Amino acid sequence: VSPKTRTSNLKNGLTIASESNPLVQTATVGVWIDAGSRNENAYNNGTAHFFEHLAFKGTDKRSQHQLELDIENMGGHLNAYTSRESTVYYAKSFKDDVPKSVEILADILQHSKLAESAIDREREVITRELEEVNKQYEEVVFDHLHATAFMNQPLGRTILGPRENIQTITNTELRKFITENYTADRMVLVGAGAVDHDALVELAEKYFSHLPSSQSPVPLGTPIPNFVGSEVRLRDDTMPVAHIAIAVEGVSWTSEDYYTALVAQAIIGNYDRAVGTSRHQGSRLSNIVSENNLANSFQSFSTSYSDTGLWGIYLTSENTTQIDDLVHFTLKEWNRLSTSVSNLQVERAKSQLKAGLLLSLDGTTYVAEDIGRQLTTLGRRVTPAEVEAKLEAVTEHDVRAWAQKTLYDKDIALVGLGPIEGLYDYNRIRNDMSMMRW
Amino acid sequence: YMGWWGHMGSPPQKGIAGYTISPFAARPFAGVVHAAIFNTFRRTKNQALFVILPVSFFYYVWTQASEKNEWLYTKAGRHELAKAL
Repeated sequence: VSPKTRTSNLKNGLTIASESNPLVQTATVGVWIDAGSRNENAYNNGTAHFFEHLAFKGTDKRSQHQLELDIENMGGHLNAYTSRESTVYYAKSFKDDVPKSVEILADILQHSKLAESAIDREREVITRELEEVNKQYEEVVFDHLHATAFMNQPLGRTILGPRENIQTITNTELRKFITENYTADRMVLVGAGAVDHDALVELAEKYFSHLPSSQSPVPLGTPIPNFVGSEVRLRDDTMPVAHIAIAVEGVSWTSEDYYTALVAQAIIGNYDRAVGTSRHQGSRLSNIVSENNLANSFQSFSTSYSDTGLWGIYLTSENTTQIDDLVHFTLKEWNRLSTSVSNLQVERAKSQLKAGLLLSLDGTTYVAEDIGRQLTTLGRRVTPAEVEAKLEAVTEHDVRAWAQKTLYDKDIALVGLGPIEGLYDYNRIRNDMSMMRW
Repeated sequence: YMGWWGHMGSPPQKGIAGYTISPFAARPFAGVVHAAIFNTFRRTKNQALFVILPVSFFYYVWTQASEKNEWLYTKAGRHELAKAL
């Protein structure tokens, strides 16, 4: 039984949430923001990502060089990432270096220079990032998957944004973005590891007290996405490995089917030929794939957003003449979530998840990420007891009912990259989303 | 000259992105009226001569032959028939 997550508020509406661990000597503190690329329009798409670069380019007090020195002197590091709905800025340090790190974070968020000289310098760095993500095949596949599934909608935009916007982002629009979105009621200061809650709340009162509140304070994790069945093919015969993602519209964070979708995802599970245990996994798809050498790997996912999600699978394969078999058998395993799953598969997957959801949290950064994600998507940290109860309530009837409305005979979003000549047209893939025998 | 799925015999393909949407998401008869009128008119106009010229020529030839044959087997065509045989 893990220590309780303590939670306090400030007057502006900033949440402070902490989980102490007197067994470790380091602490991760940071700011989880309920804002990301989704909050941009088509004209300033890329702003959120751009700001993340400029946040470390110098403040009203410390210059870029001074900033570097300050963090180096603390001894730990700083890290940041921007997604579609969430921005994070955190600092891993020693126990007694926590007040320094909170001070640095408050400074880069509230009092960043955004000087025209630095904007112009980063404009080239970010331009180069456009031509180097091309190598990260999984990211390419998932960015195209969002682009097609949420065609011409805010969730369909990339985080980097288009080349055109990168050349036209001004300090004005940067300042406007962070003034509108980085408000206290959308921010959570999170501490995990060697932190005292009462100390963290004092530091928050010292550094984050002059944060603007938004005009209309909605609860944390408050959002209409219209999924498009569609495909993107990025054929490249020179690549040896095909990368394929297939997804349907999934579930949001607060869906009533949230846990049912996770259990269904665990029944299919993951596979990797490089891991020794993977040939012995219980998953039917895993057995088909390993026995027939159909793939190098597959990973089931159930990605959630505030008002929608994507549920599906990501496959990698060198077997270019049996891509048809791989996709065929994958979708036939999905069909069985509607037609055949019983207490056998469901209880097994629940057993695996009950542990998995706790296992994931194995260091201070993981714990801080968990607190921050849950507070910014649900508005609370869900205790392991509540999670154990919600998982226990998932029955085989629930999985079958969920699959029959979410998977069975539904439109998919499909992305293929690489030697995908063997991937059949949309209709033949989508026809595998039902069984004529049932 | 043809292989099979996965090795069809295409030169290597690279740089082309293809996109499409589900049949359930699309209107199958989108733009049908415009197509039925304007597209068909364009397609027909561009092929019309290749049909009209041979058809009109062979119909003319036939019409002349059939009319002569009819006339040769009347009373008036007696003499011309005698020469023709």
